[PDB]
Amino acid sequence: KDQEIKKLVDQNFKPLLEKYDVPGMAVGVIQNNKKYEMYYGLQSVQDKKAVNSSTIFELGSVSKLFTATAGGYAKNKGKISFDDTPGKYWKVLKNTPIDQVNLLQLATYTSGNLALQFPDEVQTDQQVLTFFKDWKPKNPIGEYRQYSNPSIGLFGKVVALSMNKPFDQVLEKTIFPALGLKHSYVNVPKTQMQNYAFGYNQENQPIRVNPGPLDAPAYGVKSTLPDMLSFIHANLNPQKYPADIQRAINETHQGFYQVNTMYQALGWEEFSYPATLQTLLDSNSEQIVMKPNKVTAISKEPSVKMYHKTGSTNGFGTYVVFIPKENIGLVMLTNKRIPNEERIKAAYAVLNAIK
Ligand SMILES: *[B]([O])([O])C1=[C][C]=C(C(=O)N([C])[C][C])[C]=[C]1
Ligand SMILES: [Cl-]
Repeated sequence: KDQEIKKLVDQNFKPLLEKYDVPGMAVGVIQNNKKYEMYYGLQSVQDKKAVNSSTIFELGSVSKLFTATAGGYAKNKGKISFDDTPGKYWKVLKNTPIDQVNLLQLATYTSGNLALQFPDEVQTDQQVLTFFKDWKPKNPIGEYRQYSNPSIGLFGKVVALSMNKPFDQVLEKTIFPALGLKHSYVNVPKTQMQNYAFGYNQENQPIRVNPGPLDAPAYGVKSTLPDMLSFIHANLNPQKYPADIQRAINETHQGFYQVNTMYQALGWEEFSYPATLQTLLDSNSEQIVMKPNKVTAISKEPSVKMYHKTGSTNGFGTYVVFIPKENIGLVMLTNKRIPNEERIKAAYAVLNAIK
């Protein structure tokens, strides 16, 4: 029965490579602290290099999980409080309208007036500052969730400002080593560029992520399948890790509000387990992802929970999910975007067949 792990992924994930012309895919599964690694296709079409345990993928919005873990690390260490405001750390924002939104509201996209991306005009560091200086409120603060890169991006910058280090160093020198990650980078070094996969757009043209405003805390992490399986293992068994990172992980497993059947935790999206397939798919619907939605208090606190998160760049797709009481998790990494529903459906079929 331990061999069906390899067989179940070939039935549900492998057909997606041909269906959407995906050059490479890496699917990992952890069950009872045992890791399974399945690699498909090529990380580089022109180089005919196959996807392996060293292939580096762009995590996209799954990077937000590491930003949330970084915030939980600073909160437990006393460097921040979720009730603090960004002006306390970014001094030029003090008394500005954005200084009325606390850090927890920035991390959970409830500022009331922040869209999915920065405007196209916002590029340089000065233009990022001018954006949050001129920021005016719209919806009542804390009442409307709108999935936003600027929101959690500012949250990550404040976390970095409270740790007296730039954000990329916070992850690479503190968070990643605390999680046991060996090849996770905000900036991929030259000695690892041969492992950095090419992404592929809808025309199957090789591409990689471009520099952008607050790109690192919003979508700037690149990682490998063994590292992401270690990150899942850390989320499944935080009590096995040192106290500083363990309490950081626990900070990301607490829902703060609901939107229909989705509980918004720190970075992670939380659901009552067992969850229906449509519940997980609804989290990635256009209504939940692109539009504002009024939030409600957590009424039913689920005793048995599950967590997932989709992430995408222009040429990469990502999906991670784990179930603590089943001690099972899955990671999908692809060097071409496939519909979010397809990633969730395939992982839903794999997890339910392994009890
Ligand atoms: B994500 O939720 O994986 C995500 C969506 C969009 C962006 C973005 O702003 N850009 C420009 C990259 C496509 C990042 C992450
Ligand atoms: Cl300042």
